[PDB]
Order: sequence, then structure tokens, then C-alpha cells
Amino acid sequence: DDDDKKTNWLKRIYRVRPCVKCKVAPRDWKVKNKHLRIYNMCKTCFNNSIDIGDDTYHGHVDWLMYADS
Ligand SMILES: Nc1ncnc2c1ncn2[C@@H]1O[C@H](COP(=O)(O)OP(=O)(O)O)[C@@H](O)[C@H]1O
Ligand SMILES: [Zn+2]
Repeated sequence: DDDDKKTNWLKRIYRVRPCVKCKVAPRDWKVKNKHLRIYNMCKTCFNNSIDIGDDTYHGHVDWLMYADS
């Protein structure tokens, strides 16, 4: 099944690129209808970048969740 190719790519994508900032925690994400949105930062570093006023790492990549459009 072609959806399983997409699910294990996403599974991988998420497990091998950790938080841009701390580079150990993995990334915050959320599901938005057909897409998985992977934020660049883990939650803790994200909240901290608001406190310290850095917004250099702010951002996300969306990924279509399914093999077919
Ligand atoms: N954990 C995080 N790491 C990096 N950037 C983030 C994180 N959470 C939110 N952001 C950024 O802050 C803004 C708010 O995003 P989000 O709540 O996904 O937008 P929307 O509310 O329109 O869905 C976006 O630029 C998003 O990329
Ligand atoms: Zn982090």
C-alpha cells in the first residue's frame, strides 16, 4: 500500500531531524486536515524563543499525509 510508503517516510522524517534549536528534543507538530505540519522547534524551545524574542527558528514544513492527491 502506497499510503504506507508516505507513513513511513513521515515516520522517518520526524525521527531523524530533531528540534532545530536544542537539536535533541524532537519537533512539535499538529494535524491539519490532509497535512501533517512539523514545526521547526520542540515545544520548550519554541516557547523560549518567544521569551527571549528570537524568531529566527520560527517556521514549519507541511507534509501531505496520503500517497495520493
Ligand atoms: N514549535 C514551533 N516551532 C517553530 N515555529 C512555530 C512553532 N509553533 C508555531 N510556530 C510558528 O508560529 C506561527 C503560528 O503557527 P500555527 O499556529 O501553525 O499557524 P496557524 O495558527 O495559522 O495554524 C507560524 O509561523 C508557525 O510556523
Ligand atoms: Zn528544542
